[PDB]
Amino acid sequence: MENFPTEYFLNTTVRLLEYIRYRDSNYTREERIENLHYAYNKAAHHFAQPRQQQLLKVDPKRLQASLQTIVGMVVYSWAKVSKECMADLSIHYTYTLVLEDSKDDPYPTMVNYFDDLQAGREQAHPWWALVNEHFPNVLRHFGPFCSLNLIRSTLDFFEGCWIEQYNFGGFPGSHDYPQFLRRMNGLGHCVGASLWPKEQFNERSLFLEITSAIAQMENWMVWVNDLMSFYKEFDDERDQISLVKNYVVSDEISLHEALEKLTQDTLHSSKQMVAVFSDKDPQVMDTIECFMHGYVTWHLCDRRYRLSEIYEKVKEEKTEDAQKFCKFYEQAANVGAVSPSEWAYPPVAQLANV
Amino acid sequence: MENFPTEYFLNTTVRLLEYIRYRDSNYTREERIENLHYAYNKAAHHFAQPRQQQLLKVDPKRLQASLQTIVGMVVYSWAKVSKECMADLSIHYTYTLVLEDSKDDPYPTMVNYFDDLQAGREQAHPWWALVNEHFPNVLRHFGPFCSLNLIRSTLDFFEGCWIEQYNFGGFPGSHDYPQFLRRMNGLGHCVGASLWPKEQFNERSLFLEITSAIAQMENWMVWVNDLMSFYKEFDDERDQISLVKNYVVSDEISLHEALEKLTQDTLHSSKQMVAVFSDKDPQVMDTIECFMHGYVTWHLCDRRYRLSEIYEKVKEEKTEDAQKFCKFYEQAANVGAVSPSEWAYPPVAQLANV
Ligand SMILES: CC(C)=CCC[N@H+](C)[C@H]1CC=C(C)CC1
Ligand SMILES: CC(C)=CCC[N@H+](C)[C@H]1CC=C(C)CC1
Ligand SMILES: [Mg+2]
Ligand SMILES: [Mg+2]
Ligand SMILES: [Mg+2]
Ligand SMILES: [Mg+2]
Repeated sequence: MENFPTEYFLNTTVRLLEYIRYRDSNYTREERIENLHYAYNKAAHHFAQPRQQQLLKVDPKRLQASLQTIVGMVVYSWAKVSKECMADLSIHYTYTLVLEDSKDDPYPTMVNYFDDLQAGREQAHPWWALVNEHFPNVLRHFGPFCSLNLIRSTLDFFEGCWIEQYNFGGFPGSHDYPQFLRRMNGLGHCVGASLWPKEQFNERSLFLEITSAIAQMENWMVWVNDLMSFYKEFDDERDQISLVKNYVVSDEISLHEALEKLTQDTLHSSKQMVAVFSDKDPQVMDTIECFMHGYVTWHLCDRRYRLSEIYEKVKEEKTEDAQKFCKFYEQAANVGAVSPSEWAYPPVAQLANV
Repeated sequence: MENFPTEYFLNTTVRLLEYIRYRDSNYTREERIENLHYAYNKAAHHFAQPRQQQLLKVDPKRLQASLQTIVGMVVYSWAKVSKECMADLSIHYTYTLVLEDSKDDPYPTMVNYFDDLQAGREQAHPWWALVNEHFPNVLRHFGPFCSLNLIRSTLDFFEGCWIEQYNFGGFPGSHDYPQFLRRMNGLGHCVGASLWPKEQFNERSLFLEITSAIAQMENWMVWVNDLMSFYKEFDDERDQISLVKNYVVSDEISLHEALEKLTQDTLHSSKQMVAVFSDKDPQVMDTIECFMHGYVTWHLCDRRYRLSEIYEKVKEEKTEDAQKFCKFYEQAANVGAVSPSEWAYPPVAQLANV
């Protein structure tokens, strides 16, 4: 491509939103804010601890911005979990996001990974040291099966970040590479399994549905991002190994053909997602529907994805899509547009400096 | 039908061995046997230890049969790894095969999985106790990156077996379930990464190729089995939740449509497998080609897959398939057909009983 497929983007987006049934919720801005600040505050105090401040090498400003981007995603998507749950999930997912930062080679620190694990000795890699130490606060909200899923997916993620360091889009013809990588660093099963706290659900009772949820949520969650994230990533010459971009390199297809591959999967996933869970345990479909809608809300609201920019362009345009989009956007805006000043405070740096 | 597409089976298989370039090797029967007995002997002595004999609850006969099925698969596929390597890999993969047996619910034993792991306390589940204890002998043949892969994939496998106990083929319409499950219990990355001992390869030097190998081998390895295993697996009352069978249940398609899907993926995988690695480091393509051919050899040779039965019903036909099928089957049973009496002895029970 040359310029952004604005309209095509609009169409697909609108379609995605319809398929999932993007409608208003009883999750008020007062509530969103209540939770945002709760989660943010617990996390902030956590990342402000000296030990964390030391072992986690991250630019203060990025830790701040990342923590905020995470708390938002969690609060807006795990709408049904408890406040403490959102908090602890926020701390975990902030750790994972921060790891994408380290340029440092894992090799030397991963050499005795298994021996130290089995021995109970703190890991050599500082990230694992902090993360595995904190993990119990996340795992306490879940049952054994879901916990196993969170554990695995996180391990998966670590490897993903490692592979990512090589900035490799796959050898041309290596068709299986792209999705292999996307799943590797997508945290699919972590997200999927983290949607079912043992306080509101029963793994054994809903094993089949939970397992199915994980299986399906994994792809929906990553593809919806790759999709809605396509606008911010379009011109970012720094971001060179994204799913779509790798489809191009590995499958040797046009950036458009690749974008098409994505949209198709995204939609199909959405459809089947609804098809499967609609007539299932109401409490399930609920958590599932809330996550999907919240996930889309957050994407549309976080400046990280600069979607507000495509809002202006098609704002006054009088076509169908352009309008259906703006309506949806405006929808989310009313519940999701919240000035950080209302919840994200004080800054992590400040709590730390004390 | 409740019959068996014997024709498509033969055709697909040929196309398969053709794509992979199924040709003779310099891996003589004397050599195969030398390795078979080496691996078997080390493993046998291992599984005959009192601790192992206790914690691993398996019917002696099955442990015996399984151990033999594993040693064979390894020796015939990891043709380039050292003898000790094949041995240790045999011990690990025998553990994984045996786990498919336990009908026991993992839940209660997995409740403190993470806390015991981080603390260095032996796992509650006896399998993990034995497997994690032994793991170092497997991991010593690899570098940190490949080790991580073996570790993850094995964890993945454990979950797979858990999900398997529910004998669930997926909710109709849950299109992403099948492959999710297949990969979960396929040991894809374990196999893929175990092909590169640090004694013959350099993870850092061949990171890109090794990573790509894992990414591609994962699907080829599982699909080729699902394919060649489509025999002994169908006329069953046990593992009724196979990949193909689940495609049917989840994608709501005919057993034939499902079978064609597999064969399409299997071939394509094969095609690209060759396309990608041919012009790559010769030593790589070599390990890769040997694994593929050996993997097919072993399937054709192990009783477990009863492929000898389709040999007879075609050992005398005209089609360029039933004939071009035995042309290989023959070769297979030439360097691969080996009476257990020549290597698998004494029996594990015997060493144990002493
Ligand atoms: C970057 C964010 C928050 C979301 C985009 C989705 N990603 C596929 C994953 C990236 C790492 C995390 C923490 C969660 C999910
Ligand atoms: C089952 C066997 C031995 C070979 C075919 C491939 N499997 C599907 C894999 C999963 C289970 C193991 C133990 C090994 C590899
Ligand atoms: Mg993206
Ligand atoms: Mg990114
Ligand atoms: Mg099979
Ligand atoms: Mg099986």
